[PDB]
Amino acid sequence: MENAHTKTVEEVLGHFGVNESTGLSLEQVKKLKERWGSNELPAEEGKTLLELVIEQFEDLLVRILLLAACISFVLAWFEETAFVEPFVILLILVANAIVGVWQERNAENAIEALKEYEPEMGKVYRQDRKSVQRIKAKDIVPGDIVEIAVGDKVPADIRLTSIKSTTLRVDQSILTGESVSVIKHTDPVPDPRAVNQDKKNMLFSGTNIAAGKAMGVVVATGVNTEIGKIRDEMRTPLQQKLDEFGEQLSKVISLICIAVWIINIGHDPVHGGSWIRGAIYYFKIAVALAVAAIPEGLPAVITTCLALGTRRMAKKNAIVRSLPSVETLGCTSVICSDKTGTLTTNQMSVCRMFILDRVEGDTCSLNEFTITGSTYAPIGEVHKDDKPVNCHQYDGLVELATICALCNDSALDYNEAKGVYEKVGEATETALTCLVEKMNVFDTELKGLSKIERANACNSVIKQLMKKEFTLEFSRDRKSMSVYCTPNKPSRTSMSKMFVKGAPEGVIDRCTHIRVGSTKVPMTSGVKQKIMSVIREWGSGSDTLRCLALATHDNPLRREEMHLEDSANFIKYETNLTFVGCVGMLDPPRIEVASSVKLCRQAGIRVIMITGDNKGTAVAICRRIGIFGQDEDVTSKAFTGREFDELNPSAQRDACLNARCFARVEPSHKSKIVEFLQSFDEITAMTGDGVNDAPALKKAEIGIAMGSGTAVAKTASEMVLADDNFSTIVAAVEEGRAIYNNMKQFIRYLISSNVGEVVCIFLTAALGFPEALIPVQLLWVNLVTDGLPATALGFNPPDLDIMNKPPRNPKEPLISGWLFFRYLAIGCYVGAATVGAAAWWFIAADGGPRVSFYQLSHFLQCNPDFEGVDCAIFESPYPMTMALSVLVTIEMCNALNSLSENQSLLRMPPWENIWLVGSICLSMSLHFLILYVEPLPLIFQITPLNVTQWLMVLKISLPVILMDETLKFVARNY
Ligand SMILES: Nc1ncnc2c1ncn2[C@@H]1O[C@H](COP(=O)(O)OP(=O)(O)CP(=O)(O)O)[C@@H](O)[C@H]1O
Ligand SMILES: [Ca+2]
Ligand SMILES: [Ca+2]
Ligand SMILES: [Mg+2]
Repeated sequence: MENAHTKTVEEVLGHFGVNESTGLSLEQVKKLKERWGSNELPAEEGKTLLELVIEQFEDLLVRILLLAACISFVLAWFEETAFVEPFVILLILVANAIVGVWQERNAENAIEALKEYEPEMGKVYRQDRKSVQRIKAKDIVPGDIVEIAVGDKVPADIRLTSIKSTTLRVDQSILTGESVSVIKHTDPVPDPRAVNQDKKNMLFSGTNIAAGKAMGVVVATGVNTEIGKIRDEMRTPLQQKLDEFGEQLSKVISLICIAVWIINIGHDPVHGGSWIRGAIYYFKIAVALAVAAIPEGLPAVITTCLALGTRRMAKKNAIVRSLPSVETLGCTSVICSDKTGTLTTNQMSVCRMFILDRVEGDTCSLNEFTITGSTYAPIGEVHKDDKPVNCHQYDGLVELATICALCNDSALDYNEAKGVYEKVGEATETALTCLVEKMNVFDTELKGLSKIERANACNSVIKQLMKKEFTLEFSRDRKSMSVYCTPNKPSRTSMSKMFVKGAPEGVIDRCTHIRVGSTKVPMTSGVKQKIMSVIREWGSGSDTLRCLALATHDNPLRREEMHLEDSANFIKYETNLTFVGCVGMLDPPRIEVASSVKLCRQAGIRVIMITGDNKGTAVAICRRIGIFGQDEDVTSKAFTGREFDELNPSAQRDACLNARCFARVEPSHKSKIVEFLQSFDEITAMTGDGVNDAPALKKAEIGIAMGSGTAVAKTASEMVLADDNFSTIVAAVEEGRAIYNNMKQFIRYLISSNVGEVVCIFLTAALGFPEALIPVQLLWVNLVTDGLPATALGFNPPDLDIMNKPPRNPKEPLISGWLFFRYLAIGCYVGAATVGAAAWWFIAADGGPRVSFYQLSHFLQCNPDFEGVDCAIFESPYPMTMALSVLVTIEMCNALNSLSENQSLLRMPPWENIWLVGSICLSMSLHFLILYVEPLPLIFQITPLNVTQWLMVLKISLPVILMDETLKFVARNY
């Protein structure tokens, strides 16, 4: 069937043979799942193996190294060994690129294993249950009645059949781009070619509900769904700080490497007088040194790390849906957080309640009761004085129960697979449903009721006696909700009424009378305080009760007189109200929450609670959690909304740096509160479960949503805790601080090692020593030192003291002033200590000719004063092996100083990072290989080192870690 939106409601239901009330039969489903199918999309596009490889080679620093292997391939085509130059530049570009793809792949496998763990549900009306029940989204088929309410994600494609709120509002941005939400209706839109945005009696799979509650008929599932047809269609702040460093570093290399080509312009004797052949060889060196000095693996490591971070986060059950959100989480200096569903288990049960007992003047006693039942199950009982009572004996309790049943958008739903009761709709409203089951104010025989019909059994006895004509949906500005009811019994002594529940402070202002069991009397000021005081110690008490009031309108307007189009008129219609009673709820803090406030205070992160609840309740939970001490003075650290607006901006910006608790706060104020916290240069993260945290979740630099929370809240946030495990946030912060720490050690290794590679070329030129390396050797120390050894730094373990330092400010220079000195001082030695390897053979070593120092400086001059020395000895391949080995081993040793920033090699030993070992062995193996295997030393121009040379190679290398160890000591001891 096509063009559902042009046909009327009666037409679309008769097409499937369903009625709106009872829904779809068990036979009807299996037939339609045959003709249509499971309501899902198949497999995924994912990534082909080649796309991952190609985006790796798209990068400035990797292109230039490809060219230097084309140059080295063009020149090697005229050599009449030079063919190894391009092959060995290709080698380091392929090692560093292989690790990046493996991490990307087996992390991609991790996010999809987590996202598709918990099965999406959908509320339907089928004939096996007289009540609403939630099934898997996939077993929904074109035909069955679907119910949706605020925060819900639309599970299929639905023709609206009746809105239960006065208006219904939808966020269709995923499918239409519409940033703002939209309204809907049930009448038919006749334009049959109408685009999706003008299909206004329709919902679409994938979109969310911004406000209201409705139900409709499913018209298309699976791939025939409006969003499923389009299935085939289709820079972090550190990376930008790193790319600025990537270009500006190559600038000084180009200079240093053009310099290295001008200094040796005089040398040409060994080339055959051809300055055309003389200057070709050094363009090969300026390229070889440029290749060697360039951090080729810098790009491949950044994305390897963010890939590894998403892997570790999915293992902790956190869906990361925005790649820069883990890095940003490191610099977080304040963590705003919702209360009810986020800091709190969101598992409610009414456990206290009261109606009025008698009112005489300013005096008044009240009947308090206690209800048992921690969970949502409708099993439990009602005590007065710790003994059970029949609630039908107290008239005011009968009314209290009427208001909870009829002013309720929610119901209980028995999950026969799990054997529990779950909430259809919102927690608060469910706790009232579960309460009218425990009260049973009409003495109705629940003897033989299935566990399914036990959930909403007594709710229906009330609903049978009252036709609910309309309902003035709950709005977070008037903090209440109303319902228009008319008794099914004829009208003579019974009339219509409104039934009101909401925040007690605001409801009781609009209460001008009080119901005393079966009678009504005017509201006095002595009774208002009996109530507000009971509310106070309910919320400051041990269970930190969350509580609301309940009132009845005894003379409401008529259905016609009421103007229901502007929501600002709802509060006007709930005004001459009669107080009935209050209920007190239950809501434990999540178990791991308290220990997280302690770990964040310790890491320099302020946590602030933003909530809409009572201030008493709010502060009382900050005392349980530990935001406040059990005896702290919260007089300037905790404000309601109105108390923060009635403030001078001098002492209102004073509050935004000290206060740790903002209560009675609307979705705008949370957004404004984050705004203030940002204007003080603080990276804020916001944690929310519900529809009122959505404006605040976008505003924060990181928004974190709860897994069991609404879809409208997950849609607004960069990370999702599938767990509900609040400790993951702190772990996510530790991971983000761990990634930034690891870029610096990578920098500290490549910068310190490779300045030495340059310092030693600008040294042998200064002393007129014979040149120390040939292109094919610099391209070997390049491959062997700057490749897998450097990339392995991305797996360093966290600093032993990583979560006790405060957050670092992103408005810094990447590299400190001291750090720059530390790079040079080590690499200054590295260049020096490898030139002395060539000098050691030439003078002090027993195996080399003890040539005079004068003679080595002017070795070109050889022969009156340089007499006694053979001439060809100066180009022996002995000093070139002796330096190239010291380089690779010095660089290997200096690769171990990059395990931690200042933790010495004893507190953090080299076996905490196993992979950095495997690379140093592989490169030392590769070096040992071209140094000892049969035909290889000829290509690289090296002599196999004997046994005692290495004891002088080591004797020169190990001092490079003794140097940095003393640099590390001065770092932490200041
Ligand atoms: N269906 C409902 N009907 C009447 N009142 C409701 C209601 N749901 C919530 N309220 C009341 O409105 C007040 C403010 O609503 P809001 O949702 O913003 O805060 P909250 O405490 O309910 C959740 P949070 O801690 O995430 O802010 C609540 O304190 C509650 O007393
Ligand atoms: Ca390099
Ligand atoms: Ca190097
Ligand atoms: Mg909430």
